[PDB]
Amino acid sequence: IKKYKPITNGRRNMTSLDFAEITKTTPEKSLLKPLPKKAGRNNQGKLTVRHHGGGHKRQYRVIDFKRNKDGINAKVDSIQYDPNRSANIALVVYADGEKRYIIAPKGLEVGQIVESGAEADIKVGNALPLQNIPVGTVVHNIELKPGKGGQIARSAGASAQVLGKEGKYVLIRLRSGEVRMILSTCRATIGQVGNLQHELVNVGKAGRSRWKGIRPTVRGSVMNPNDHPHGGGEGRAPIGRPSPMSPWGKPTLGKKTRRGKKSSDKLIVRG
Amino acid sequence: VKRTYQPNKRKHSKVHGFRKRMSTKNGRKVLARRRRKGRKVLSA
RNA sequence: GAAGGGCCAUCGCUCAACGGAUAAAAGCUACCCCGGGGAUAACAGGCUUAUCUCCCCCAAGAGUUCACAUCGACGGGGAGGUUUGGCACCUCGAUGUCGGCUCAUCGCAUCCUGGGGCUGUAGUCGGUCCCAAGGGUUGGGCUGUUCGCCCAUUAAAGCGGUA
RNA sequence: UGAGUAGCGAAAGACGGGUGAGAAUCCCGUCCACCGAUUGACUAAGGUUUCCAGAGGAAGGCUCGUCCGCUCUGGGUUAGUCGGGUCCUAAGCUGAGGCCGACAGGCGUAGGCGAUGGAUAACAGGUUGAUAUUCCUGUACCACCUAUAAUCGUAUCGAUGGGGGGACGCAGUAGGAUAGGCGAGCGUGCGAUUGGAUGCACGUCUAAGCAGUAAGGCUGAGUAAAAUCCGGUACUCGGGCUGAGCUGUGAUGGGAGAAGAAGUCGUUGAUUUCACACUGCCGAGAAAAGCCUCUAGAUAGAAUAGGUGCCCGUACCGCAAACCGACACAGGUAGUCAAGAUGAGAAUUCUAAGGUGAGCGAGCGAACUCUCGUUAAGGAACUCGGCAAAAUGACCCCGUAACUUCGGGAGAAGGGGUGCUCUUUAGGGUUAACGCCCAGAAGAGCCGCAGUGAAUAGGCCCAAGCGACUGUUUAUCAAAAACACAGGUCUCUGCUAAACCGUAAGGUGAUGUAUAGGGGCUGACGCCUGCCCGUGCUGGAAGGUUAAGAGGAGUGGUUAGGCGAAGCUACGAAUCGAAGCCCCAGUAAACGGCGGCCCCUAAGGUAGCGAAAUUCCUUGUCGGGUAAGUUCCGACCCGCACGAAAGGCGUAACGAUUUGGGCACUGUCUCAACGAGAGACUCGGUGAAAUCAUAGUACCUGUGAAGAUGCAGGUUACCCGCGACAGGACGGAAAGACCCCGUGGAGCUUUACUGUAGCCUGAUAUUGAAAUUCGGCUUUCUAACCCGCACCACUUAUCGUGGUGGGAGACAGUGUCAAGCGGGCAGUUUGA
RNA sequence: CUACCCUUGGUCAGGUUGAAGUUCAGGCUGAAUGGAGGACCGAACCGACUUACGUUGAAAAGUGAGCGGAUGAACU
Ligand SMILES: [Mg+2]
Ligand SMILES: [Mg+2]
Ligand SMILES: [Mg+2]
Ligand SMILES: [Mg+2]
Ligand SMILES: [Mg+2]
Ligand SMILES: [Mg+2]
Ligand SMILES: [Mg+2]
Ligand SMILES: [Mg+2]
Ligand SMILES: [Mg+2]
Ligand SMILES: [Mg+2]
Ligand SMILES: [Mg+2]
Ligand SMILES: [Mg+2]
Ligand SMILES: [Mg+2]
Ligand SMILES: [Mg+2]
Ligand SMILES: [Mg+2]
Ligand SMILES: [Mg+2]
Ligand SMILES: [Mg+2]
Ligand SMILES: [Mg+2]
Ligand SMILES: [Mg+2]
Ligand SMILES: [Mg+2]
Ligand SMILES: [Mg+2]
Ligand SMILES: [Mg+2]
Ligand SMILES: [Mg+2]
Ligand SMILES: [Mg+2]
Ligand SMILES: [Mg+2]
Ligand SMILES: [Mg+2]
Ligand SMILES: [Mg+2]
Ligand SMILES: [Mg+2]
Ligand SMILES: [Mg+2]
Ligand SMILES: [Mg+2]
Ligand SMILES: [Mg+2]
Ligand SMILES: [Mn+2]
Ligand SMILES: [Mn+2]
Ligand SMILES: [Mn+2]
Ligand SMILES: [Mn+2]
Ligand SMILES: [Mn+2]
Ligand SMILES: [Mn+2]
Ligand SMILES: [Mn+2]
Ligand SMILES: [Mn+2]
Ligand SMILES: [Mn+2]
Ligand SMILES: [Mn+2]
Ligand SMILES: [Mn+2]
Ligand SMILES: [Mn+2]
Ligand SMILES: [Mn+2]
Ligand SMILES: [Mn+2]
Ligand SMILES: [Mn+2]
Ligand SMILES: [Mn+2]
Ligand SMILES: [Mn+2]
Ligand SMILES: [Mn+2]
Ligand SMILES: [Mn+2]
Ligand SMILES: [Mn+2]
Ligand SMILES: [Mn+2]
Ligand SMILES: [Mn+2]
Ligand SMILES: [Mn+2]
Ligand SMILES: [Mn+2]
Ligand SMILES: [Mn+2]
Ligand SMILES: [Mn+2]
Ligand SMILES: [Mn+2]
Ligand SMILES: [Mn+2]
Ligand SMILES: [Mn+2]
Ligand SMILES: [Mn+2]
Ligand SMILES: [Mn+2]
Ligand SMILES: [Mn+2]
Ligand SMILES: [Mn+2]
Ligand SMILES: [Mn+2]
Ligand SMILES: [Mn+2]
Ligand SMILES: [Mn+2]
Ligand SMILES: [Mn+2]
Ligand SMILES: [Mn+2]
Ligand SMILES: [Mn+2]
Ligand SMILES: [Mn+2]
Ligand SMILES: [Mn+2]
Ligand SMILES: [Mn+2]
Ligand SMILES: [Mn+2]
Ligand SMILES: [Mn+2]
Ligand SMILES: [Mn+2]
Ligand SMILES: [Mn+2]
Ligand SMILES: [Mn+2]
Ligand SMILES: [Mn+2]
Ligand SMILES: [Mn+2]
Ligand SMILES: [Mn+2]
Ligand SMILES: [Mn+2]
Ligand SMILES: [Mn+2]
Ligand SMILES: [Mn+2]
Ligand SMILES: [Mn+2]
Ligand SMILES: [Mn+2]
Ligand SMILES: [Mn+2]
Ligand SMILES: [Mn+2]
Ligand SMILES: [Mn+2]
Ligand SMILES: [Mn+2]
Ligand SMILES: [Mn+2]
Ligand SMILES: [Mn+2]
Ligand SMILES: [Mn+2]
Ligand SMILES: [Mn+2]
Ligand SMILES: [Mn+2]
Ligand SMILES: [Mn+2]
Ligand SMILES: [Mn+2]
Ligand SMILES: [Mn+2]
Ligand SMILES: [Mn+2]
Ligand SMILES: [Mn+2]
Ligand SMILES: [Mn+2]
Ligand SMILES: [Mn+2]
Ligand SMILES: [Mn+2]
Ligand SMILES: [Mn+2]
Ligand SMILES: [Mn+2]
Ligand SMILES: [Mn+2]
Ligand SMILES: [Mn+2]
Ligand SMILES: [Mn+2]
Ligand SMILES: [Mn+2]
Ligand SMILES: [Mn+2]
Ligand SMILES: [Mn+2]
Ligand SMILES: [Mn+2]
Ligand SMILES: [Mn+2]
Ligand SMILES: [Mn+2]
Ligand SMILES: [Mn+2]
Ligand SMILES: [Mn+2]
Ligand SMILES: [Mn+2]
Ligand SMILES: [Mn+2]
Ligand SMILES: [Mn+2]
Ligand SMILES: [Mn+2]
Ligand SMILES: [Mn+2]
Ligand SMILES: [Mn+2]
Ligand SMILES: [Mn+2]
Ligand SMILES: [Mn+2]
Ligand SMILES: [Mn+2]
Ligand SMILES: [Mn+2]
Ligand SMILES: [Mn+2]
Ligand SMILES: [Mn+2]
Ligand SMILES: [Mn+2]
Ligand SMILES: [Mn+2]
Ligand SMILES: [Mn+2]
Ligand SMILES: [Mn+2]
Ligand SMILES: [Mn+2]
Ligand SMILES: [Mn+2]
Ligand SMILES: [Mn+2]
Ligand SMILES: [Mn+2]
Ligand SMILES: [Mn+2]
Ligand SMILES: [Mn+2]
Ligand SMILES: [Mn+2]
Ligand SMILES: [Mn+2]
Ligand SMILES: [Mn+2]
Ligand SMILES: [Mn+2]
Ligand SMILES: [Mn+2]
Ligand SMILES: [Mn+2]
Repeated sequence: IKKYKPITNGRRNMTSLDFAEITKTTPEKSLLKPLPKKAGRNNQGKLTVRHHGGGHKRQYRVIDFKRNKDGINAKVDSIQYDPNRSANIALVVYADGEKRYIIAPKGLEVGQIVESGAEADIKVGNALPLQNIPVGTVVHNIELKPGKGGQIARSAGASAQVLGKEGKYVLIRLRSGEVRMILSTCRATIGQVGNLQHELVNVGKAGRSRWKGIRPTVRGSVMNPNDHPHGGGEGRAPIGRPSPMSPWGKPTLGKKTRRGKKSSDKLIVRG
Repeated sequence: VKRTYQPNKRKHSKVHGFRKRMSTKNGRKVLARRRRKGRKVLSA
């Protein structure tokens, strides 16, 4: 991590990431980038759930999320960065000669022709379903359904070692600490992902946060009663009612939001 | 000072035009009652 | 036939805000709004004068002696209308509000100056009463302050009325 | 009526000559002044005839009018190549079918429409009273067509289809050119004010098409994602491809100056223009066509001189008298060009180009008000408060404190210099070492009161409170101590995620996936964050308590034959009956907690601060500063009533913050004075308004609805203006905003009442097969049902619709009914 | 008009400070290079702190003089 010296205030404790691993290729591949128009509000135009908006133009680099190829080997030619995915990606160069975008797991190498198929090399890399693979192996991009390409683990760090296996659907631990039985025979990429240093980033300057999608968020204790349960009161004032609350009523420092009579109830125990 | 109303031909004939009028049921309701009134000016 | 009514007898109310609005009912508004009232408050005026300020009557006492130089307990009688009030009589289709600045004007229960009686007045100073309203009656520190304390002067650093 | 009153909307005009019935005001003229990073030039938005000419003067023009953006008559806008359409797409809009829906209609796949962006073929000159890259003189390109072929053959054209371009952010450095700038052959002229033979202007030539161009970026042949010789991908073999500012040539005659009836040089400076080029940074920077290609499929054959090329806009205003502001309105309005001197500059002053003298004037030189200038001695004494004003100011040089997060504080504070001339001679660049630039260093003089001689350009220091900071806010009485902020922590959320829009579909979140995303609270950073389990939340459920529904004992009415069977009928508890609630625990960066002597609730304030933005008594006590200090600062502690995420205590830096103290300054003040201008004032023109029961409208003591121009009784006063001042007319303006009242309104709150959107749970249809304890509890399987996943088709489409394979499966989902939660939302009550 | 917002464009004379990195001399200091920043001074531009004037205004929120920001949470 870069640690900026206070040339000035607000820069007083910035910690932009030490982008040493960004290494190969700043530009990133032209084939993989379409338009990425941004919006803070839902259709109808009304501002559905948004304490955010604004911010710089983003690429829309396309992840090859499925890892859907079989038996081919690929170069992993470049380590080029991605904004929206938080963790920077790597660019696999497939043997067919078409190239594809992988998320980039910790370990990392300029060249390793790993994975992409049912044949199972359990040594980092990708591929390999749930029916295969050893108990306790660390794994990145997990699937929620067969064929859907996976979506469970991702982000800037990643984990969820294959905590045991049994039945028609092998069990796994997750980064939240929930232990869920995801269905067996679904692809699960090997290894932890990305910047273990990412959580340590400190924005420092106000509005570098506004360079991102973030924009300022006014508290409930201020404002006026027509605008919020916490609103009103001459002078600075406490919460008032028992149980602190969100706008739109509804208590917000205790009650569990999980849906009743969910389909997901059969899978998983604890969290 | 800046005042209310800064004129715009396109913006005026959008929103207020005969086309935008007939585009909606209510715009038709409007044209209906203006013709019932006998307006010469109808709906520019 | 019955279900239901009527009539006669009676029971079910701190319906107690007790002639009992409903079987069933608390608060905030200085973000405020409309209809009204001088029928009704806050300012000033007016009436009043408990309070207030001033003035007396009586004279136990104080003052070595002597009530009445000076001071005056308990009680008693009044004046003034500057205070806090009481009353709600003018004003709610508006009678602008503290202090300061500016400009003043009047009363006398006189702070200074002028004239006097008494003195527990030797003299130079004083104290207290009497006549007297012509003129005079300071700059600063602090506080929005009026008040008030202080610094330094001065013949003196007056008290009130005038929305 | 007020009243011939207020006003006539920011400026410099003078004269002569015209015109005319009539000129301060129209036209011509000379001089003058004003703008000149703009009051100039050009254009988009908007305006639509205001544009031009000749006439006119009623009304409009804040005066005048012979004049006009006014009236009449007449007339004005010319494109193959400029902007736009016959090209392209973004946000967004529309959306065949389709998914949803009381109706109306909402959403949305195609696909369309859509510039503010992408591609797009000409330029210089001349000319009119109004147009010109549009007319015409010259020179030129683009596309098409028709006429020839040197060169092919069941070469040429290649797609709605892939590929490659197009194709991109921000900052910074140089460097290459180019415009423009500045000085010394070219036309003219040579001074009557003492002097001199130098005085003034200009010094250019377009696209197109020939030539090159080091500033820029990059290596070549064999083979193998649905149809490919192109793309991609990998093994062998040591300087030219793509762009390109600009220059040279040709275009070559056109442009040109003074006037008296033909000119193109050289030198020097040099960008804001010519590159997202290069370099660096992270917050990782649109699309689609035109263009180059390669296949699938098409097709007999593809330099020269004639021709063909459409619709729309084009006038004029455009920082303005033509646009938005009711006005010919001191305001608002995107972009482009933008010269000299001086300068760091687009700052400052004066000027170019070029524009204007602002649509009432003449006098006078009272008060008073405004805008300026000066001021003896004093220097904050003024004041709520140094409000206002004065002071500081540029460059070169020295010299700079506590503190500190080591960056800062800092331009700290503060001291010296500055003009002109003449010598010497040492850096720079450009060049044939000439001169041209810019610009120092040392020495001697000269002048003034004063040398950044005008203009323009920081006052500063000490200490306190709040807030870390840059930032945000009440358009139009509050810019702050309020909001935000990075950081902290808490909670929820496993992914058709929560959480939000909507009845839904559909969609945000988010082409995101717990280092993420929603909500609460705090507010950099530093040192820390204590004590206590009714409400809430979370978990537990042994027992109590609870709805529809299941269940039927038994009850009553009728009559087949008082007793009274059936039948149909009203009505029915025992039992079974979920979530909640009662009880149990856990949780305080969840809501929220401080009694009494000379006794108790669940626990009774640790650290730190303290008479605070918190302290009533109170100007507390002591000390600091002052001659004097209700303020201020430092302590003290019986803290009326500080206190640890409504955070506690410090904190460098920062502040148009609140407060206290100084240096310097001064009309703030002692105490006011004079001067310039505008208005006021006299005259000519023009000519409003609020208000107004009729008025011939005195004072004093009194009276009275309890404060009188108008009543009583006195006192005083000839009739009529003008300039002034504000005591009064309970002066004008607003049916008082406080107060109260009305069985008024509205916004807001909650354990006020009654409800309701939604959410949780139960029975019951949808809703089937099969396995034991007596249909009920729990399990297994598929034909119902479900997919916000896989390949398949309709189909060059993530929508749907069918398929098939998976997954989940009688659960869910919806429907009817039921019971809880429910200021999220509604209607209201809240006495006299 | 105003508030956010999506798509696409445009504008910000000049002067100052000198972050990382790099480059040489020590067992993290001086020098050159370099060009960081809701950095400093100050026009355009955006804003409205104080004050005077204006109050039947030139103006139904302005004007003069100062004042804040001005490479950014910028202005439009
Ligand atoms: Mg930074
Ligand atoms: Mg916030
Ligand atoms: Mg509050
Ligand atoms: Mg009454
Ligand atoms: Mg009185
Ligand atoms: Mg007197
Ligand atoms: Mg005026
Ligand atoms: Mg004549
Ligand atoms: Mg065109
Ligand atoms: Mg046509
Ligand atoms: Mg659509
Ligand atoms: Mg229909
Ligand atoms: Mg013009
Ligand atoms: Mg005018
Ligand atoms: Mg003066
Ligand atoms: Mg103040
Ligand atoms: Mg000054
Ligand atoms: Mg310095
Ligand atoms: Mg302190
Ligand atoms: Mg204090
Ligand atoms: Mg979505
Ligand atoms: Mg404090
Ligand atoms: Mg106090
Ligand atoms: Mg507190
Ligand atoms: Mg503190
Ligand atoms: Mg005058
Ligand atoms: Mg005048
Ligand atoms: Mg008067
Ligand atoms: Mg009000
Ligand atoms: Mg109510
Ligand atoms: Mg500053
Ligand atoms: Mn950052
Ligand atoms: Mn508030
Ligand atoms: Mn509320
Ligand atoms: Mn509250
Ligand atoms: Mn409070
Ligand atoms: Mn009966
Ligand atoms: Mn009664
Ligand atoms: Mn009642
Ligand atoms: Mn308030
Ligand atoms: Mn009212
Ligand atoms: Mn009365
Ligand atoms: Mn009274
Ligand atoms: Mn009165
Ligand atoms: Mn009396
Ligand atoms: Mn008495
Ligand atoms: Mn009364
Ligand atoms: Mn009475
Ligand atoms: Mn009245
Ligand atoms: Mn009045
Ligand atoms: Mn007397
Ligand atoms: Mn006297
Ligand atoms: Mn007096
Ligand atoms: Mn007159
Ligand atoms: Mn006149
Ligand atoms: Mn008059
Ligand atoms: Mn007058
Ligand atoms: Mn006048
Ligand atoms: Mn004028
Ligand atoms: Mn005439
Ligand atoms: Mn002239
Ligand atoms: Mn000038
Ligand atoms: Mn137009
Ligand atoms: Mn004309
Ligand atoms: Mn006339
Ligand atoms: Mn006229
Ligand atoms: Mn032509
Ligand atoms: Mn349809
Ligand atoms: Mn365009
Ligand atoms: Mn274009
Ligand atoms: Mn013209
Ligand atoms: Mn031309
Ligand atoms: Mn920068
Ligand atoms: Mn010559
Ligand atoms: Mn001469
Ligand atoms: Mn001579
Ligand atoms: Mn034109
Ligand atoms: Mn104007
Ligand atoms: Mn503007
Ligand atoms: Mn402009
Ligand atoms: Mn210039
Ligand atoms: Mn210069
Ligand atoms: Mn200038
Ligand atoms: Mn000129
Ligand atoms: Mn005067
Ligand atoms: Mn006056
Ligand atoms: Mn005036
Ligand atoms: Mn001076
Ligand atoms: Mn003086
Ligand atoms: Mn002096
Ligand atoms: Mn002094
Ligand atoms: Mn002096
Ligand atoms: Mn003072
Ligand atoms: Mn004083
Ligand atoms: Mn104060
Ligand atoms: Mn000041
Ligand atoms: Mn200095
Ligand atoms: Mn000197
Ligand atoms: Mn001298
Ligand atoms: Mn702040
Ligand atoms: Mn600020
Ligand atoms: Mn604002
Ligand atoms: Mn305001
Ligand atoms: Mn949905
Ligand atoms: Mn807070
Ligand atoms: Mn039942
Ligand atoms: Mn029976
Ligand atoms: Mn706590
Ligand atoms: Mn406590
Ligand atoms: Mn003082
Ligand atoms: Mn003291
Ligand atoms: Mn203190
Ligand atoms: Mn707390
Ligand atoms: Mn705080
Ligand atoms: Mn002082
Ligand atoms: Mn004058
Ligand atoms: Mn009238
Ligand atoms: Mn009348
Ligand atoms: Mn008279
Ligand atoms: Mn009477
Ligand atoms: Mn009386
Ligand atoms: Mn009287
Ligand atoms: Mn009287
Ligand atoms: Mn008069
Ligand atoms: Mn009055
Ligand atoms: Mn009223
Ligand atoms: Mn009251
Ligand atoms: Mn009321
Ligand atoms: Mn509750
Ligand atoms: Mn069910
Ligand atoms: Mn399907
Ligand atoms: Mn219900
Ligand atoms: Mn309820
Ligand atoms: Mn309510
Ligand atoms: Mn009602
Ligand atoms: Mn009452
Ligand atoms: Mn610059
Ligand atoms: Mn800055
Ligand atoms: Mn202003
Ligand atoms: Mn303000
Ligand atoms: Mn200004
Ligand atoms: Mn400024
Ligand atoms: Mn600045
Ligand atoms: Mn923008």
